[PDB]
Amino acid sequence: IRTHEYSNKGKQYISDVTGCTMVDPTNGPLPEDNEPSAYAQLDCVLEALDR
Amino acid sequence: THSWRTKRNRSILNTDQRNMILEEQCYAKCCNLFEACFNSASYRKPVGQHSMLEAMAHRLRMDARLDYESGRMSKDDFEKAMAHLGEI
Amino acid sequence: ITSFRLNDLNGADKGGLIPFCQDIIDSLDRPEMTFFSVKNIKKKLPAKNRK
Amino acid sequence: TVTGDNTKWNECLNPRIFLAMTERITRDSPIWFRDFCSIAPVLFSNKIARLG
Amino acid sequence: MRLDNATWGRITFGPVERVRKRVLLNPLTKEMPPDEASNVIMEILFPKEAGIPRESTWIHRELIKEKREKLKGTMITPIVLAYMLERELVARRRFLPVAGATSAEFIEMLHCLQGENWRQIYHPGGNKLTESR
Amino acid sequence: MDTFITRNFQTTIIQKAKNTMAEFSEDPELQPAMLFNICVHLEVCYVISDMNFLDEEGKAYTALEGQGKEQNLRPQYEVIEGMPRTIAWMVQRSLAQEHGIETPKYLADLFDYKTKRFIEVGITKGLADDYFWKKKEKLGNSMELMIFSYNQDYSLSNESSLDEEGKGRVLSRLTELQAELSLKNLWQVLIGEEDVEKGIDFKLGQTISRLRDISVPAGFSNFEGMRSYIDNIDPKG
RNA sequence: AGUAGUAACAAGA
RNA sequence: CUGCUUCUGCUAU
RNA sequence: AAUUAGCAGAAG
Ligand SMILES: [Mg+2]
Ligand SMILES: [Mg+2]
Repeated sequence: IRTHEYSNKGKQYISDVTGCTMVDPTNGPLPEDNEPSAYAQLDCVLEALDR
Repeated sequence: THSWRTKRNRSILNTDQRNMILEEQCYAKCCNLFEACFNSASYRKPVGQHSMLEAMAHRLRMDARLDYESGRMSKDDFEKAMAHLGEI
Repeated sequence: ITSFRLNDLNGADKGGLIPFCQDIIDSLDRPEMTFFSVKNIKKKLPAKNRK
Repeated sequence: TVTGDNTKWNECLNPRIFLAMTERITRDSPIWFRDFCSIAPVLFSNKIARLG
Repeated sequence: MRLDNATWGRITFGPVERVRKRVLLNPLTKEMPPDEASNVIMEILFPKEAGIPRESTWIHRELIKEKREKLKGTMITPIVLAYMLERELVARRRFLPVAGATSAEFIEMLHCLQGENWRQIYHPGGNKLTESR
Repeated sequence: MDTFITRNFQTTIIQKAKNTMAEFSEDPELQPAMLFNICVHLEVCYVISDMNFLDEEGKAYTALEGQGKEQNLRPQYEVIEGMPRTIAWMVQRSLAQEHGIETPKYLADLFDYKTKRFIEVGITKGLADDYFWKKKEKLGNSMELMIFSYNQDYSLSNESSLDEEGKGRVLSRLTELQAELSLKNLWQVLIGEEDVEKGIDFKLGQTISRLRDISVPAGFSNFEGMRSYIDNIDPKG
């Protein structure tokens, strides 16, 4: 529950391999408060690896 | 004598572990005969993509052939050895 | 390994790790898997307790 | 000097970031090694927890 | 024997600045790398199933034939002989806090040698080498 | 080629050759000519030690075919090639340590108990002498040699051991395989240098690719697009 | 009862 | 129903 | 100046 709580603003969908309710927080919206956030931006990760 | 072993006899309550003991004993017997045939199996990991029965058969065949020509094995014992190895 | 041998996945006898992982991802595209399970007999016995 | 600690480390990281990290780290290896190194964050993004 | 034939000095009370360094723990005679030492040990105790003859067989055949002479008629389990030989041959280097004496004759008594605020003079036994001197 | 292999040799020789190719991390169906070469090499090495036994004294007699095995105990030769690397190295080191002689730096193909020598067998396709004197630079003096060729030649070491009837059988088998390789037009398949640089083969299946396509971040469709985005764009700023 | 502590033991994994 | 990694220590059951 | 596993303890 606490894992899906910090990621519930991302793209929720259904996998067609198993049938589970997958949740995609990556490339989601930015955080608005000081709550824990799982929405990691891909361009920032690739730029940090560029540095 | 103060290097004794304490066998942790893992026996659950109301669980007759007959068959799970017998399969583990079968694996242990096969590995004990393999370590009897190849002595460095506990020091160096044995490599090889072939069967353990073929490796043990070739090692015992060569061991009997070298024990025969160096006098350590009689001709009747060598005939018993090769007659056993031919039926394997 | 002894369960993959039933489903004709003999890539663990090639020695290395890479054919074993190839066998792993070739197991995911099998229509039915066959393996060795463990069941039990729940034998009833007389005793002397509460139940 | 900040003496720190991160809250929710296992609960906020993502295998979809680790897939991109193994795609950007292995940017010159042969294609079979990139597939091999991209299998593991794919299996970690479809994990099903058994509930004890 | 290296502790029974060893004289002690005097303990001094004062600051000791320790530097963490990779040192050898125990003294040896022929410090060999562990893969070469494992090949040598296979050529000493299990010579039939020893593998490919490498370059380690050539530069150590004196030690191989000498140790195979000395361990000829013995009935110990061969894995105990393998680990006593690798205790005799293989090095063991660890990151320890040393201050002023890093030889393996002084690291084996490092707990009694110095502390953070005291230093015990020690004159070990056995023999040393001219390179350390 | 391959049906000629399956319909001319025997089953055990083919299996031992296939395992010998797989021990060097290779495939049969990239080099069938190598499979043929190893099959003929092992057939010759088994032909040299066909029916030669020793008596109770230790002298080589050739028995008769279709007889009782119990009067024929010790074969004259040890066939070392045709066994796996660990088995062949164990056999060679056992025969070297037992007879008090040095173990050679390479895997010899036969052992002669009567001469107590490691023999190396080569089956070349042209001048046997140049194959011989190139073998004699990597081995030098530790192994006897037996070099044969398809043009009825043979190059041996300073000690010759095979009789002319056995050598005639060897060269006759070589010329028979020569005639049946040139008859079905397979000799140009054998000669041509089929160089192929190979590496590890790791092919993804059908379900793991689908699991990889649904495991990409937001703003992506499948995994080829994500891989090209990571490899191509410049994310600075 | 009690130990305890977000859930168990206080006999039948 | 006692996971993963790193370091250290002991032993070769 | 340089030098094969099993179990335990700590940390993360
Ligand atoms: Mg901290
Ligand atoms: Mg050869």
